[PDB]
Amino acid sequence: DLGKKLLKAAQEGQDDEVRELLKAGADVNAKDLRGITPLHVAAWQGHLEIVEVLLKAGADVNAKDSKGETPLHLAAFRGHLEIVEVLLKAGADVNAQDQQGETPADLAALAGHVDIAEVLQKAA
Amino acid sequence: DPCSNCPAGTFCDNNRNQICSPCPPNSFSSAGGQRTCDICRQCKGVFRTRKECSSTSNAECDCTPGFHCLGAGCSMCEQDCKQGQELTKKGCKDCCFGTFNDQKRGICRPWTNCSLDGKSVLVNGTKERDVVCGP
Ligand SMILES: *[C@@H]1O[C@H](CO)[C@@H](O)[C@H](O[C@H]2O[C@@H](C)[C@@H](O)[C@@H](O)[C@@H]2O)[C@H]1NC(C)=O
Repeated sequence: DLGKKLLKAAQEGQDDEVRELLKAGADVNAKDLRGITPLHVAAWQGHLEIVEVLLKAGADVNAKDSKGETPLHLAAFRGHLEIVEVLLKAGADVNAQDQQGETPADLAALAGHVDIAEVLQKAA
Repeated sequence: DPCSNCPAGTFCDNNRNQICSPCPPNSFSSAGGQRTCDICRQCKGVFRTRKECSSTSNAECDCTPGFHCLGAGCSMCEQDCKQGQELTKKGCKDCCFGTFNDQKRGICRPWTNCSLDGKSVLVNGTKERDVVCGP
């Protein structure tokens, strides 16, 4: 129930509600049925503030969803350059594939984020 | 509570006064109540798009002529060989003497031993086709 509340907190973008729920001993790596962690959700919706605090509370940076997508894949696809950069600094797997064998660099290119794709291509 | 109400073709989103948003281009949600939209399979060159991606359903794909799908949902493509060939690492090699392949994919298999069932070779085999057993 604390895990479910933390996913919603991360999704909605409620910085203080995440901090409280983490400090109340919520699982920072709480998957749903689709294998989606708080970090995936925060990465998907561009909540840098929350991405930083989840990582600082020991989030798995290379957590895979049910279809093999990582927080870097989501950040890359959704055009969130600063979150992409922060995840890389936190040791994100830059050449990681999903089920369909596509890197974050591929997803960045797919969504027409060449700027971000270039950042990911320079880093290994 | 506010995400359960989200349909397919859509993801849960409470940042900007909307309850749910539509799946962005080249992504889809096949269930409702999804926190994130899954990414569309892309298919060009060797891969040919059979079903196009929708907001609510993934693209499906086959391989272009001269190739064939391998693995669930055509994960990767493999080169077709001729009949009476198999695909070695060196490439499309013809079948050895006592062995045949009636398909344009897979390994050479040995001819049927008619003796096993008691029968006799009615028609001889070849690289292209198996023995026909008789009496
Ligand atoms: C399979 O190949 C043989 C030559 O490579 C050929 O001689 C066989 O046919 C003949 O066999 C002899 C013993 C005789 O039965 C004759 O009537 C056949 O034509 C061939 N086997 C068959 C069944 O065609």
